[PDB]
Amino acid sequence: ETLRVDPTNDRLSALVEIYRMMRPGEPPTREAAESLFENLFFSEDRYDLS
Amino acid sequence: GNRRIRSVGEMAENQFRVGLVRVERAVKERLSLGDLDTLMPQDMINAKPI
Amino acid sequence: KKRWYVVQAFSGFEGRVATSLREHIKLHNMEDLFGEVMVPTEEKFFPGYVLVQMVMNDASWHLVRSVPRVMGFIGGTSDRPAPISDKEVDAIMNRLQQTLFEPGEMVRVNDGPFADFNGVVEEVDYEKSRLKVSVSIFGRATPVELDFSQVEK
DNA sequence: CTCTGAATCTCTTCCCGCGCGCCGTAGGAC
DNA sequence: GTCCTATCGATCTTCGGAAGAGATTCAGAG
Repeated sequence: ETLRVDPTNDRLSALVEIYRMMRPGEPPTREAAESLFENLFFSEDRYDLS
Repeated sequence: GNRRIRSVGEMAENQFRVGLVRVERAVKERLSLGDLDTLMPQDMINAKPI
Repeated sequence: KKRWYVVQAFSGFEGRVATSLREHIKLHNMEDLFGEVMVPTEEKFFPGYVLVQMVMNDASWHLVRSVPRVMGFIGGTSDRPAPISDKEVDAIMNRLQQTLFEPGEMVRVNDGPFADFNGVVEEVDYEKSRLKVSVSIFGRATPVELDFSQVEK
């Protein structure tokens, strides 16, 4: 059902949608959407389970 | 079983971490732009944020 | 062709904005993407934004916003900041290249021990490039003479 | 092709007195 | 040191409110 609701296609599409909804007014870029995604939940500066 | 107790030695630690994060934010740039030769570690940091 | 682009910058830090861009261009070695970043100044009309000679690449779009004290450019849309104009550059390069003490007038001293005081002109020391303004000392309007650069009009 | 449904968004509301206590612009240039 | 100009003009403001109602967008179809 989520697949039926998904308007995105692939990893590039995933980064584009994530970047647009995360930062309205900010243009997506392949080198930059990673800089957003990794910092979201994988980068120590902004994620740490105690 | 889902709520845990933070005490002084943890909240103070978090605040100290915040201070150090601000200090790092400044001094990373200072070291990138600094000449790194005449600089001494006292020059790198200033106590005021912490 | 590197069309100029206008960038918002921390007022009072505008010099550090231009320098912090100047370092970052070479460090990111995008020297082939930037001309110079103009901060015109007279003896700085608008404590505010900067002009950068630049091209429009997404790497350069993020590069300028990766310099400290830089929100970004001023343009129609954030996706594409716009240059200024053909003639606007020339006009700015043109300007970047291109009050008498009346008797009875009330002024303040600009410097010295009497700076920022309520004084009244008493006479005219014109040809000496000087001034003479009454002051309130000892309870009197004593005659005190000052330099020309002590005016506060 | 846009008309009445819902569906999702923003804006607004939340008793009353008393009494302490403290805390209250910032950075850098001449 | 005093006296000046200015606001994260390279962040991330707090997720532990309900609710109640309008306003604003979107369906199934005439």
